[PDB]
Amino acid sequence: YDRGVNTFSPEGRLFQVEYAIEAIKLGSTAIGIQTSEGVCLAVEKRITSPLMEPSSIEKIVEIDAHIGCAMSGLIADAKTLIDKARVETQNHWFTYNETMTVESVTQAVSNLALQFGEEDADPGAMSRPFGVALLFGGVDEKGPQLFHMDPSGTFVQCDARAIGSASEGAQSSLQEVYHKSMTLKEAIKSSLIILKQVMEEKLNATNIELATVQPGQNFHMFTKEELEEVIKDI
Amino acid sequence: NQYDNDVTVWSPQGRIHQIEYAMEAVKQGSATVGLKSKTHAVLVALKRAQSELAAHQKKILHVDNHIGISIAGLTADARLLCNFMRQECLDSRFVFDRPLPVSRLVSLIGSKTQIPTQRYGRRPYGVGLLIAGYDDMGPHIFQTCPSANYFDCRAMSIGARSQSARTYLERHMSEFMECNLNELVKHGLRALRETLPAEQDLTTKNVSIGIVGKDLEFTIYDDDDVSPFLEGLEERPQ
Amino acid sequence: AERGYSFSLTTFSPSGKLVQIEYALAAVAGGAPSVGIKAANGVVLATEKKQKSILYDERSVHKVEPITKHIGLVYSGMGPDYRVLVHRARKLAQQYYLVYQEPIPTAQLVQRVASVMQEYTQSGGVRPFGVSLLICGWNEGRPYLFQSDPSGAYFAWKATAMGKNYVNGKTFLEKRYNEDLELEDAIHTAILTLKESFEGQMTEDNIEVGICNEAGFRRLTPTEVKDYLAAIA
Amino acid sequence: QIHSRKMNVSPDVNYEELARCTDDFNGAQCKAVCVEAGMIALRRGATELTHEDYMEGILEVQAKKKANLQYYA
Amino acid sequence: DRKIEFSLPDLEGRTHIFKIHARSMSVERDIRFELLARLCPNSTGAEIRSVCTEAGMFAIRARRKIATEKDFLEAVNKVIKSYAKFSATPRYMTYN
Amino acid sequence: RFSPYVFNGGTILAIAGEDFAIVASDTRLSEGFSIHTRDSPKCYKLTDKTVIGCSGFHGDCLTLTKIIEARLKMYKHSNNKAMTTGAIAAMLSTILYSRRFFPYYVYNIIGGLDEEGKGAVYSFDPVGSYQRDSFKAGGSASAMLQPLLDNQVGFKNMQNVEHVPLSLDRAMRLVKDVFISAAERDVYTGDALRICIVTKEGIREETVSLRKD
Amino acid sequence: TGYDLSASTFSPDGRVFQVEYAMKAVENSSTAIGIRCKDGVVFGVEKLVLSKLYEEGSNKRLFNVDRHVGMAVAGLLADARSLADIAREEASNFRSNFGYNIPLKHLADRVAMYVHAYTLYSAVRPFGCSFMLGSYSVNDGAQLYMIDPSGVSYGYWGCAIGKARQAAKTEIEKLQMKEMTCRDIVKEVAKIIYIVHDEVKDKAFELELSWVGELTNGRHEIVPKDIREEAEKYAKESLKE
Amino acid sequence: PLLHPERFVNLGIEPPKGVLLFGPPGTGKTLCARAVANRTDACFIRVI
Amino acid sequence: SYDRAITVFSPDGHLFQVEYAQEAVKKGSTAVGVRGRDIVVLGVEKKSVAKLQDERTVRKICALDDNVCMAFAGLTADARIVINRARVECQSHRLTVEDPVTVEYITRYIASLKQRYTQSNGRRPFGISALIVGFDFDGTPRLYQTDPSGTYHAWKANAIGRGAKSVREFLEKNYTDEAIETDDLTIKLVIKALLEVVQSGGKNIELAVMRRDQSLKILNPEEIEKYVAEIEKEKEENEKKKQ
Ligand SMILES: Nc1ncnc2c1ncn2[C@@H]1O[C@H](COP(=O)(O)OP(=O)(O)OP(=O)(O)O)[C@@H](O)[C@H]1O
Ligand SMILES: [Mg+2]
Repeated sequence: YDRGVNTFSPEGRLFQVEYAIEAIKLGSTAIGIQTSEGVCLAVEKRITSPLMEPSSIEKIVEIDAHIGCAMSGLIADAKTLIDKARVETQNHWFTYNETMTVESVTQAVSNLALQFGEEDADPGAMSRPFGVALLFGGVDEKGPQLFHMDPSGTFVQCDARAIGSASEGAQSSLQEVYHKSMTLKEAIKSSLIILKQVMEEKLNATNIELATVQPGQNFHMFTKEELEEVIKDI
Repeated sequence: NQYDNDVTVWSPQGRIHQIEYAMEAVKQGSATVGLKSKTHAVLVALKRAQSELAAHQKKILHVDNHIGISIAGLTADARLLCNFMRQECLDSRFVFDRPLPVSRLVSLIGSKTQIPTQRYGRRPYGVGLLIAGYDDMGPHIFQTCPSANYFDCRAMSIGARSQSARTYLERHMSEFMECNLNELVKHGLRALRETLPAEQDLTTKNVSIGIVGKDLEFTIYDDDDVSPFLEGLEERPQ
Repeated sequence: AERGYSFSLTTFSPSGKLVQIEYALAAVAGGAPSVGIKAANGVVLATEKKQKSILYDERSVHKVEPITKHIGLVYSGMGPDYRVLVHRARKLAQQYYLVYQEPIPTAQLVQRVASVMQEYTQSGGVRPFGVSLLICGWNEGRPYLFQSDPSGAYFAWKATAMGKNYVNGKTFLEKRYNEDLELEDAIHTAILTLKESFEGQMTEDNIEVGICNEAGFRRLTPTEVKDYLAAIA
Repeated sequence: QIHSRKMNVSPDVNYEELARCTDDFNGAQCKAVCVEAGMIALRRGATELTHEDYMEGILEVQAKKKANLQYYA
Repeated sequence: DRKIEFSLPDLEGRTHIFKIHARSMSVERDIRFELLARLCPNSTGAEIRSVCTEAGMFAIRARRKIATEKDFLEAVNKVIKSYAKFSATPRYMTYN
Repeated sequence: RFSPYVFNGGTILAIAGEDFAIVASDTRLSEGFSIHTRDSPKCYKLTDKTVIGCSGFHGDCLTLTKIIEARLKMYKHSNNKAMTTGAIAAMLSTILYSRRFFPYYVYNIIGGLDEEGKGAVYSFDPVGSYQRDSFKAGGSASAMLQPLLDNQVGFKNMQNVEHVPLSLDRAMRLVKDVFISAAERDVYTGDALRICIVTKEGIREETVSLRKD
Repeated sequence: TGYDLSASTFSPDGRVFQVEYAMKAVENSSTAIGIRCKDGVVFGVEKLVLSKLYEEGSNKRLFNVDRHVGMAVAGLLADARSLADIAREEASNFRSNFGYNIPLKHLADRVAMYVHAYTLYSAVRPFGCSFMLGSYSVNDGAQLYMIDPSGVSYGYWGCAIGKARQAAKTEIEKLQMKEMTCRDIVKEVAKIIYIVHDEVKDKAFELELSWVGELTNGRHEIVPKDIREEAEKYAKESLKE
Repeated sequence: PLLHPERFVNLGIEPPKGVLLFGPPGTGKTLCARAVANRTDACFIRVI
Repeated sequence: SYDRAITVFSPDGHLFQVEYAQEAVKKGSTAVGVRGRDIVVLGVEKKSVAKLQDERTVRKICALDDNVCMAFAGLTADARIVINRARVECQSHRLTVEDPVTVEYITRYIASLKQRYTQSNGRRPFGISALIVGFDFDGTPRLYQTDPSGTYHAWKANAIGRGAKSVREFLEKNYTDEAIETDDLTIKLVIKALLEVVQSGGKNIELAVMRRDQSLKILNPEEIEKYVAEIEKEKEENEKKKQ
């Protein structure tokens, strides 16, 4: 029993896209909190052995010196998106000469989200939707903003989102602990408390990545040393 | 059940299933109303949020300085058809030095969404539009479907629980021609307030108004530009 | 309009067979009987002509075509697929003749015609050809008789049959073929081995014969065949 | 309107609208609607059918899978 | 008149179903049943019946008298990953 | 045989104050020795605080205006704001450079208020390079006008003088003079004169009369 | 079984089923009649109003395919507007290369031949759309052709398309028409429409009419408002009586 | 409707007869019926 | 041509083609890789020789570059197509950037070549997994492992292909810093790990070492039999801790 890649469900939405959403629930957990002080992105690495280097895993990547990102789902499919984001942000800097608004980058990445097409395209187009949800957090002229972008091309601004295999559980614990008046040090500590319940192994300095993006700084990933200091407090 | 896997197959009954379905993608979308006068056309859209910590997705997309649209369906498809219209109205400024008149714009959307309902393995665009424009024939509304039809309306509504609005709009279709600008938007809101559950109401964080007139290039109102229209609004009692 | 399919319809089965070629060989075995007999100074290609009323004009079509001044074909199987291969052969011969200014050798022509038929068992959205060609030719002092199959293979024979009852005819030929025949039997003996599979009365307009000696290939005029049909010549 | 008469319905109901709301329905499905409206008024705890019950019956007797991702408007 | 769909349970369901089947066997103090439900993708109720059996088995195979947190993560690995190679749910789910 | 350019004169000029940006050009559009028309401003308002001045081959002014005036809208839909002057200047450079092997033939003087709220002027060549300046003249009388601004606005080769900033009153009356003095000696300057003042309150346009000879 | 999934599949019967179905999508549309007289052609569409919300006389089914060639359609309306552009495009390439308004005998054979190319492959779907081309010239008289999904064109003196195809062909057979001036036909058309329409199966209707003949000097317009009213008054009177 | 048939006739309706259970294998279509099978306490006749 | 969609999403949220290509790896041969401090040893189990084949054409340890070698386990056919494109890449990079490739970078390109093949029309996934091994421009050792999905992690030690779940269970307990302190202890760690999943002794383990700034040496069969004698000698001098 086979159908196209572009079939509508009699229900009312695209078979593949409804499926690619399920591929997210297999992925790691990411939590992004938007503040007035900056954005923080926390994502658990989920190492599978003790023989793996807990460092060649990259689930937070710089897009530019003011737009972070966190991937959950099939991290292999992000490779194509991330590289389109960069070359987007750079081209916008090479023409208009000025940084790019965070919203515009996420829009330009979402235009690929629906782009598969078994035929009537190039011998190079995608065949299947991307298997990955993103958390672009950056700081531009509107202050900090954090966007969530799923494989449906629908992006939307959030004050605090969680994705992955603890989207249901974490999202409910963000609603109780979030409020407009935070600082960045309260958030990084708030998220790692939520991220410590929904992990499966103990929270080390080798089991998360933190990053922040602040008005008076760049995108700045916390190293293994600086992490020891905020897990001491918890 | 075998006539549902392509736009390419007809059904013994004389329909096409893949085109019927696509239109269910529209009834999943968020209610939206459009009515006109003889000097203004208005798009009132009920945005929606998928969480408590989250903003609402934009229903009204600015096209040109005399054309708005209100989507309802896959958003990825709505920005694929919006870039094509933005491109059609920059083709007209650049060649004829005039605004593209709306009737001839909706006829291009019609030629471009027709195509992939007749080629193999391509799909219809899963999005319905309401097109509020004003040119040298006064105001217009145009409803577009994924089937590729379209209509000139005097006041249309699409999306979810839109039928409740269509009746409100069909009882008051006589009064619309004589409204001032602020009186019209009241109708649109009162029609859009019949599409909600009975338990909640129109706030400033999930309503979007779009006005285009004879002397007023198409604008959009959000948050606290919407307050001068909810304030003054009748109470809807049950 | 269209693009065209891209995926081969000839596919391997669990056996290790290419079922499509196996079937296209069964079409071959429905076709009109054809015999071939290499002599020792000529080749004879004779064939049971098709007709089923008296309305057909038995001189408007030919099952024995000339490919070059020194080549010939008959076939066994689907008649439309034969006009396609006769026409790709005549062009192959003309590219060869345009580059070397020399008539294409008969070993060559069969080896290329075969590679066209091989292309249709591994191309997108086609079925194999439904014919077996029997290619005679006389170059370099010798005669030649080949036979290409819808598979694409080809085998040199000293005499063979194809089409309907080609197992009875290969046996009949196995005995009656003793090398060093004159060109004129291969005709006689050929016509005989059409008769071992033909029901009715043979006439000058009911079979078609073509010879192929040093002087070049030529279809035999109706008069000419009527004489060999003394069943004594 | 033929299968409602058996039961108590408010004067709220607007059959003109419901008919336009349904589509591709048979006499067997329209029949089922009224059945389902009354079943939603039985759960809610009232004794009258309002226009809102019929609206939820149509959603019920209309084939429709549990699509809880219908949040891409 | 009424068609009831039995879709695969969600996270919240799974957590519920682990309790319905495991409560009956002896388990160490602290089993995150909510973590065995994050750790299940789209699972049948009957996949979760099977998990609990095997958590019991490893406890029996090794001669201990109590299933631990490890025993589930291990038996949840065995019964889902391996056996998911030949599951119904993938294919049988479109006819649904 | 066929020559794809002709030189249609026109003189453009621009002064960047400290909260205001002048952009002023004659209107005479001439070809060869005839005077085609006497009015045809060389000044096109782009945003609310950005004027651009094209001068040179008038077939390319029209194209290069409609191209910028489009990639100006296009930008606004994707970013939901208007472009700054600092951006248009960069963008225009790429456009110009896009045709590096059959170039535009347009001298461009952009003048507007960048973000801080200060006068900014950008000067382009034909093939697309630009620096930021405090005043540039271009076009035909570019060699007439450039030394009277170096002196009055630049104070170059002077000593024992004030350096009090440039007054919105001393500018306009400065412009009106240098153009009356280029209309005597240059034959492509005359007829009228659009002065565009660009303050933070919009864009006014003042029309002055030159000699029609 | 599997003889309907493709336009490229004959059935054992002997007939392509995908074209059969297309033609049945026409039969489930409102009715359009054409009737050619001796100095013009008049068109008549039975456009249903499905709500009071659609603007009056808008989203027509009467195209201009060229400056002297009407096109009145029935069937799935999206594919209709697609043909109306292929036809405009042909009747422009013909004026370009041959320099004179295209003759309707030819414009028909070219638009049928384009519909036909869509019933051959599996990669496309046959059009769900029958339609009539009318035309007037002073060197050829009135001509009225009708195309269908198959890709067949046939000269006609009258015809109809749509859900009342049967009832309307009667009314035109019981009508002399090789002798009536244009002006007299329009009254007949209105009267025929009113008869063939059911208000017990549909709500109400708007009556669309088109000249193209000696009156207008070989152009094709829509009938002026005043003459349209006169044809509606004379049509209510023949239903009274 | 079998434990309290009075409340459906007082309202004036008639509850619906049949019920289709469908789902991927092993999701409690039978379990949910093994369930109603005993608690119902009314004649129960299942055919395979 | 042949624009079809080979890899589409399951309804369960997988990709069945990239999960089936995972099985074409498991039907491969074991290969391990441990990294020392001055030496990186990857061994492939089974030469596959039948006393008739050459040992020069059955090799499963090729060399992309000079500091970069790669062992694989899957379909020998596909692996040769990747390895080729990798060797091209390794020279295209010397042209445009003066330095030699680092070991991360030639991996990210092998992985990104395998990811594009599971999301393009017409193509089935590459059915190989890989250990990319090498030394950077700083003498640092590196060990990367890819798979059909087109993901890649570094490791300290690792095994792919057949019987790799067992060999990973032996390297958890045996990889310490009491081992791999010398060049002789790191080679003996690899051999001692393949001897757990080879059923014919040591005369069936081809084993290649790379040493700091020198090039890839494949250890001839004589040296490997010497090292297998030191292993078996050491399991009879563990009888001094059982008495
Ligand atoms: N929601 C649930 N709660 C508890 N157990 C469940 C649930 N769903 C399934 N199960 C378990 O699955 C087992 C089998 O389920 P059941 O046989 O009812 O599925 P089914 O829909 O009948 O499948 P089949 O089509 O194979 O008959 C039950 O014995 C039960 O333990
Ligand atoms: Mg069952």
